[PDB]
Amino acid sequence: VPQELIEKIKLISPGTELRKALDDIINANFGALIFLVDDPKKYEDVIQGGFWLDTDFSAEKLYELSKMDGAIVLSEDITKIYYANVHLVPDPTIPTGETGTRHRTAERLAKQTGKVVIAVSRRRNIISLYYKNYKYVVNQVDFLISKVTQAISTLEKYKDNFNKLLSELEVLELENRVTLADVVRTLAKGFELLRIVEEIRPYIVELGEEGRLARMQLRELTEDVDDLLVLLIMDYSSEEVEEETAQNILQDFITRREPSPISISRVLGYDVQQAAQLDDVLVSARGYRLLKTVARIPLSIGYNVVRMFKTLDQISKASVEDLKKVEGIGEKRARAISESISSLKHRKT
Amino acid sequence: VPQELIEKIKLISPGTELRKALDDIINANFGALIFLVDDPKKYEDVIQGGFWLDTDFSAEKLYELSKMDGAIVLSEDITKIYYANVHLVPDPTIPTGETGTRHRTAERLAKQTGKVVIAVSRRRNIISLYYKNYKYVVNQVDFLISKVTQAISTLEKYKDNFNKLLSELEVLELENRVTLADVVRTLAKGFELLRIVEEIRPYIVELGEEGRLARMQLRELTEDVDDLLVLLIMDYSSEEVEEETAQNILQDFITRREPSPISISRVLGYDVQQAAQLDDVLVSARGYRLLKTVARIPLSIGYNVVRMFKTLDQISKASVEDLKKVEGIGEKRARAISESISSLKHRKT
Amino acid sequence: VPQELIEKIKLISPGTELRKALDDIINANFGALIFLVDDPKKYEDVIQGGFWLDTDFSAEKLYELSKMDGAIVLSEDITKIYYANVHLVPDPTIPTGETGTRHRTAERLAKQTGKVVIAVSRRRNIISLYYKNYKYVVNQVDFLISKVTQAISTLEKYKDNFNKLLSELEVLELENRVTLADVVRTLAKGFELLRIVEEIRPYIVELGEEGRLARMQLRELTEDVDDLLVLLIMDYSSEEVEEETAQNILQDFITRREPSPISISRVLGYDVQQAAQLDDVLVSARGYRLLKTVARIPLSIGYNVVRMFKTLDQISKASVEDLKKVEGIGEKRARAISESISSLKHRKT
Amino acid sequence: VPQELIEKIKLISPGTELRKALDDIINANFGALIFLVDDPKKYEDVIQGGFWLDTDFSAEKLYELSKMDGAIVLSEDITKIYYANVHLVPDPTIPTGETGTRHRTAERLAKQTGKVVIAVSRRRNIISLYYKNYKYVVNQVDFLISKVTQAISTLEKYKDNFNKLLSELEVLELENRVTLADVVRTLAKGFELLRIVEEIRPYIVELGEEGRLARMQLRELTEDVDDLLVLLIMDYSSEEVEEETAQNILQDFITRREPSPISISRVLGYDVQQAAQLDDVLVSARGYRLLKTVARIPLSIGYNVVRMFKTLDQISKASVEDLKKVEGIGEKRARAISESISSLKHRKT
Ligand SMILES: Nc1ncnc2c1ncn2[C@@H]1O[C@H](COP(=O)(O)CP(=O)(O)OP(=O)(O)O)[C@@H](O)[C@H]1O
Ligand SMILES: Nc1ncnc2c1ncn2[C@@H]1O[C@H](COP(=O)(O)CP(=O)(O)OP(=O)(O)O)[C@@H](O)[C@H]1O
Ligand SMILES: Nc1ncnc2c1ncn2[C@@H]1O[C@H](COP(=O)(O)CP(=O)(O)OP(=O)(O)O)[C@@H](O)[C@H]1O
Ligand SMILES: Nc1ncnc2c1ncn2[C@@H]1O[C@H](COP(=O)(O)CP(=O)(O)OP(=O)(O)O)[C@@H](O)[C@H]1O
Repeated sequence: VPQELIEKIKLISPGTELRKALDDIINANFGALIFLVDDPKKYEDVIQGGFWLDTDFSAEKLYELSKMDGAIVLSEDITKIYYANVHLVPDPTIPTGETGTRHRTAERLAKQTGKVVIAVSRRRNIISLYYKNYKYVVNQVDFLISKVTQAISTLEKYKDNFNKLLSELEVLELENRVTLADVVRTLAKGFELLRIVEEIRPYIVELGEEGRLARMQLRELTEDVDDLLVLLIMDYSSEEVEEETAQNILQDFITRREPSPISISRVLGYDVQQAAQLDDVLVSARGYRLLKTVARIPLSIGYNVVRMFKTLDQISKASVEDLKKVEGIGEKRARAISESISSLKHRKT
Repeated sequence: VPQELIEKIKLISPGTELRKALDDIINANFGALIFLVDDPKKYEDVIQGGFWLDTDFSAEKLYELSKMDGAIVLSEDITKIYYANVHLVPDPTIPTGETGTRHRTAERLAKQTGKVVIAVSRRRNIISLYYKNYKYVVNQVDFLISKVTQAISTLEKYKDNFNKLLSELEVLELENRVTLADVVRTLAKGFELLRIVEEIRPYIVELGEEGRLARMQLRELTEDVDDLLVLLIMDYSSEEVEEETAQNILQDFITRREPSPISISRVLGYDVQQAAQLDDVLVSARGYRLLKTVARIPLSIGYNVVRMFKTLDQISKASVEDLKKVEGIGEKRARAISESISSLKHRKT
Repeated sequence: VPQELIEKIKLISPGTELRKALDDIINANFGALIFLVDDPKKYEDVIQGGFWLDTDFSAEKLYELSKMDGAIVLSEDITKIYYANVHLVPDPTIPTGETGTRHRTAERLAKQTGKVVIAVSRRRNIISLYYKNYKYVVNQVDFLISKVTQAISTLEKYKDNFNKLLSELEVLELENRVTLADVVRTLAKGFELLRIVEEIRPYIVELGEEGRLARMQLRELTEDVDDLLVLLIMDYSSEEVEEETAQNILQDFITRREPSPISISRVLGYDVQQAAQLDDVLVSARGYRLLKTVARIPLSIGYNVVRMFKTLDQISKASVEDLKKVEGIGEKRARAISESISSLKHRKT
Repeated sequence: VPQELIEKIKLISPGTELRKALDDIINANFGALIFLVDDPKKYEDVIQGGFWLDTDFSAEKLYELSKMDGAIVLSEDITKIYYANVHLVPDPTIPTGETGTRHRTAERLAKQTGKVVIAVSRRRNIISLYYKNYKYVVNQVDFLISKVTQAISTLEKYKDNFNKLLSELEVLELENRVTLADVVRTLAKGFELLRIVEEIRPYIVELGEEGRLARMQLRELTEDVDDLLVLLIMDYSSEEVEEETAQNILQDFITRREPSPISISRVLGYDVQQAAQLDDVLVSARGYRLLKTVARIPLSIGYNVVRMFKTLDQISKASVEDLKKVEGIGEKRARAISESISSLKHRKT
């Protein structure tokens, strides 16, 4: 969904004066045919008849002008109403896949001029927007809120299961009993959770102002999940990896690649073939996840701690004095790490 | 609900071009009478008048043809529109339980020809589908989403209570203090939970594309519940039972048998008569549930471990060396079992 | 809301053939005036004109007969349609508080004859039922489901807070650090929770078949709450009390009395005046709640255990041998009590 | 939103007889123009024609009078209907921003007379209320319930995250490992949570009777949150602060100031500039939060305990005898504090 088109779609999104008028028009069962031009002078040949207005835009004006037949002509920035009641005459040899004169006209004209054309039928309560060769249908808020509410509910359940997986893995991590299965399983649920988010984003966008609460709900459900998955990947990849690499793996099981168990493990540097094999692969976390998240050690200095101790299991045994021997951590960070890890082990075991 | 009928119902399910047209037709308060034929030549005697079209199907075409009186005739695969505006003349001595000419015609014709006949009244917003001797009413998405959302909410609350029961039983299992009451109670809630799922499945099906999120929500709520109940049954049945047997018991308190306390215990091999008696019946888990779920030991090799130690209580005491004496578990699986059980006992006690 | 009236209301509740017809009638904006008689012969003087039918009832018939003006006459059991298109002529000197001829007629006739009269206006989508001197408005399912869904959500939040209170009190109970404030607070939330349930019950009833899922949701949210509050009251009342007494106290803060802190404590046998005073009142549970709920000791034998040890704190210290000295508990129940209490103390402390 | 206006808005809020009539009027697509006067004699010059009624108000009467053209005139207390079918003639030189004669009339008249004028269009289902120079649009319950339900869902997710933050901080507080980051983070989420509540309050108000359940849901979600944040602020401010001061800080990140990390810490008496700096700032709670909340020690006497021991870490080490040396706490309060803190440390560590 190209961003040029996305700019256009915000023109008719909930919260704009234009959408308020369109909403009223829909509610009244007037139709609508709106041509978004910037230099009205130049479209002289596709505009016939009607009334030259050159007046300031407003929702009420647009509404009232919609009671008349034919099309209305607006400035691209929706600040001026140029014409009402016009007959729009695009080239009829232009191919169109639309039904009925209103939408065939709108599609042809949008392709011929590269401008925006908005079309609303009298009966159907749907806003179709034609721009160049695109066509985007904009839904009513009723419909959007319902799909978004379903999705957020869906997200909740993924998040719960992700939290269960994660706290289970936490026990295993502190006890150095982690298998590749435990990691891959946790990652997969995280990946799926963020995917759902990706899938619903266009709806959130289509909701405009009306999607303020949904945006907040998403953010609460997912805020630290990206960072968390990136740290898991860093901690359990077969060979070490920079933040940026891991960050790109995350980026990908969310978009280009589907996250199957075998897929994730292979991408993690493990040569595996079958499901049942993952339970037999033992792995130890380098310790980045707890160092950043719990010990609040910058991932900057994290590497230093890892390169000295290699794994979280070692780090958990290090004395303050031992830990202090690392560069990037002094007296304060030493106690932060040992007390963090010591506290977690005594509480989750 | 026969599967032949089920195939037919997906023809008009959300996501098909046909349903999109039907939806628009409903919204416009046109009626509809649609005859799904494959060899139009052969129904010459039940089709009079109207227009021979033989044109490619589309939702917009079907919509427009619906503005006219009478019936429309489609190919069974919904790729061709054969007729519009026809008078359909089925045998009127065929018994019908329908009201008004449209639905009496549809029922009679569907029985006479064994084909599909779709009928939509102008006022009522409901799709009736007649096929042979069946009649299936298809609901609007509005109505389906509401019932499904209620059911998922219902499921949530069953799942919570099931989780509470289960984690309570977990304590009891690790401490070898389990009574038949604790088991039967846990099982019953699981059974009821899966039943609700069974009850709502037709609605999920009727939702078609529009039920993608509900499917995902169900799966998250229930994924490992079947396996879990099967393992409980295996662990607490009076005499030992194969996976397949237990799997069939589960299959049944979900469908053919209602899961009362006494019922479940009797089916579990315990000769009991009264409720209050179950609290006095002491039972010990063989250990399959934790061996598979937590120790990630294949149920294959599980039996071997059980047959040697008889119960989870024994298994929890076995040394690695002891455990290693079992066939099917080596050095890795030994530590997996003892560390698993050791970890759970120290955390839940 | 008298039960005679309640029987009548189920006549038009979701799931009945009558309601299905009424629903369709509402959707069509026909009006309706329905007179529920058993001996049509005897109402000769309040029924003029129209058509004598004496036909079997059905929803479709009732619908079709509703297209005509005037009233329809049914048998009380809704098995026969006696008249259609009649003019109903009740005594006009009977006082009525209704507007417009349809509802004035319905109210007067219902009072004059003590029978049921159903009235539906063409515009408004509401079912009014007159019977004797009663008038009950029945709402659409749309409206009911929304209020019930709000209430269940409300209930959820009360239940969560009740669970938090309760598990907090559990810690305090095991450590013998309970004050009257802790008890009263817990009880109050329980009382409020069950009250909400009481408040919504008429809506659940009005929902008929359509309220199956809401009934299940309520039951899951509240199943063991009554028993739990009754046990709290038994455990923390100033003087000992039978089950039945406590059961009646519960029954009352739900209905006749509003449950303020001071109120509940005074009803609990504590002479208190001010809020802040409750924190200073130390109390110890007799131990009924854990004996029944956790030790699965019948409240029958519970008393015996209490009368010997007086409090849960004592009971928690008793040896098996000590406990066995009680009548009603043998070897099995002794270990059940000591292991129960021992397990809880080690897990919640 | 001035309170004079707020009084007026409750006139047309769900639950009033007036709103019931307005609702019916909307449902019937009658328009409405209602003038709320107390001394009808004095508005002789802005009221022409129509019928002098001087009758008692009722919803049904108002409805019926709405079938006629023109305006209706009511007493300010909505107890009398004075006129119907009148032509209202306000000064037309009064500036108005409304469209169409009904709403231009209503705005002008409301400004000219300082009285209330209610206007309802035939098509649009919206109630506009003009009073003096104000204009308030009142929404349908449908619309309000949807926004409120979204907000409560939003609140839930903030509350969960706030609870997680808080219980995490609890561990840190008992172990004396708290940094300014931990405090500021917790506070911020609390602040944001109460803000959302502030944002939705007008909707709750607009819901009138129909917002009983939403009010209860809010109260359950937020009851002890204000007190909790006030105690955090008291416990972690750089210099000591009275209840009232802290209570005013809370009051402010909810309203006048946006709660950024740096903002909150600076307002907390810490001279910080950058985000990353907060993790390095070590802080110890004075102990007010646990003393009040858990030890149920009045904040009155709290200060005394603090001024002697300075921090929660000290207090946690004090003997009963030590603690008893404080004024305001005797034998009972000593054991309350040491047992409280002792219990929490053993359970959360
Ligand atoms: N080239 C054109 N220029 C200006 N206005 C046009 C136009 N083509 C159509 N319209 C306007 O759209 C009206 C008819 O378009 P239709 O395709 O029939 C939309 P509709 O009738 O509302 O859809 P419907 O099928 O859901 O009822 C015309 O009467 C006209 O006012
Ligand atoms: N044998 C038949 N063949 C073709 N079309 C038929 C038909 N019988 C009925 N129809 C179509 O259906 C129309 C009337 O059927 P009705 O039973 O009255 C449905 P309706 O009027 O929409 O239901 P309603 O009672 O909810 O208003 C006819 O006018 C016709 O166009
Ligand atoms: N005594 C009576 N006997 C039989 N039918 C009656 C009746 N009184 C009224 N009716 C039926 O009800 C119709 C008018 O009643 P109204 O009070 O106007 C209901 P309505 O018009 O649907 O309510 P509305 O104000 O919402 O529009 C009459 O035309 C008649 O068919
Ligand atoms: N000064 C005035 N005094 C009394 N009544 C007035 C009035 N001005 C308008 N009205 C009433 O309002 C009616 C027309 O007002 P409109 O602005 O057209 C509201 P509407 O038509 O319902 O809005 P709409 O644009 O959504 O359709 C008049 O016919 C009149 O009955």
